Amino acid sequence: MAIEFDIQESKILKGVYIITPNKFRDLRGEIWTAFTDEYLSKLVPDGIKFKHDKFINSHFNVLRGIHGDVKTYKLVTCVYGEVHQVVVDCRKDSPTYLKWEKFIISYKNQQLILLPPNMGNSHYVSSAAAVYYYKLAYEGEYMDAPDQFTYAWNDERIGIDWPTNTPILSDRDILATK
Amino acid sequence: MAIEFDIQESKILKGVYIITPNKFRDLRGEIWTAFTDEYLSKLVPDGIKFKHDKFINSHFNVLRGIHGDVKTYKLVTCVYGEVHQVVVDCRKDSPTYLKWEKFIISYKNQQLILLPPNMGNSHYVSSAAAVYYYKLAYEGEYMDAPDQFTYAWNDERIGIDWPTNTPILSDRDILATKN
Ligand SMILES: Nc1nc2c(ncn2[C@@H]2O[C@H](COP(=O)(O)OP(=O)(O)O)[C@@H](O)[C@H]2O)c(=O)[nH]1
Ligand SMILES: Nc1nc2c(ncn2[C@@H]2O[C@H](COP(=O)(O)OP(=O)(O)O)[C@@H](O)[C@H]2O)c(=O)[nH]1
Ligand code: NA
Repeated sequence: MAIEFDIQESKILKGVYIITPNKFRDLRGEIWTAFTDEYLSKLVPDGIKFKHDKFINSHFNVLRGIHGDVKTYKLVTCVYGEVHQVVVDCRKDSPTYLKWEKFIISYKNQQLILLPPNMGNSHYVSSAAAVYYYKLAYEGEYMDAPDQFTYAWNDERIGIDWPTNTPILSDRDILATK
Repeated sequence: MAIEFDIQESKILKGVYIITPNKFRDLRGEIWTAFTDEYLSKLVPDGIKFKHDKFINSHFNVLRGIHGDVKTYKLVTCVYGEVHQVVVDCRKDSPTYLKWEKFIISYKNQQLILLPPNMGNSHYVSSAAAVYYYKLAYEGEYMDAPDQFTYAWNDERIGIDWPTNTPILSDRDILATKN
């Protein structure tokens, strides 16, 4: 069995890609490739490389977002449990500014979503716990919270269908709701 | 909170590094960085880039190994559950050829292990289930199972301390024990 990626662009959000890796399944579990440069480099303009891997461990009913920055391409997935992954178009000059798309990523939908910069990254944890993996590609220093923009998870102008009105939020994600 | 790494070289096997990231902890859980080019690329010779990310989900009692190849640098960890990660020195020219070191890796002990080429990689799943993450750095094409070596998980010459006599194995990891 060889390493394969099914790739298609979102039908809702221009420049968002849905990457589906194949998996080797046996008695022991599964092996899969989330990323090679060879297959997924072309999703990102010349010079810009994926150079940064993060794991985010969250409990049930946690919502992180909506976070973006001006320079970071993100490849996001859930490698344990289940997240309602939601991308918002936060490009103010996009014909789909503040449109959104949900990807419910779990054991039975192992997708990686590619966000270009100026997009809203968010996830809600619908499992008991979830491990969120994401690769970042940017030039220069990491955009930490102070260099990032924030929209409210429940911003009326976005209207994301979340499975709860009452998520567990950081102070940053609460401040965005005022 | 700045992204940070504690980097230490094994006391047992020259060229094996133990990487410990810091974690942001809050009401929601934890955020941590497993890898940046800026901090970890200097572990690998100039030229060779980490360019391949893999995930292995395994049941309790699964043992995968001992697998290596002549060109692949690996950065390995467990991002859910718990594994006995065992590194073996399989460099026939090293004075610790067939010496081994164990790391029991979990959220509570988040070590990433850097393996140079010609080293034996293995892990056993001690938890209900485990997600094993590993970055590969290599020149050119992936070394698949035909381009790999395999040492028997229980090879007498290594004598690894495993928490079981009867792990769940692949055909090739079973062959190793009889061949
Ligand atoms: N789809 C996919 N299959 C893989 C990958 N890596 C290995 N395989 C397949 O899984 C099978 C077992 O590979 P092996 O290297 O023996 O696995 P291990 O025993 O878990 O280290 C072989 O057919 C491989 O071709 C991967 O990243 N993606
Ligand atoms: N140690 C460490 N801290 C981080 C990392 N990423 C973010 N942080 C810190 O965690 C906190 C929350 O960051 P934020 O981007 O709002 O996280 P989010 O709400 O999960 O998207 C801030 O204090 C960051 O500095 C990391 O990779 N390692
Ligand atoms: Na034993």
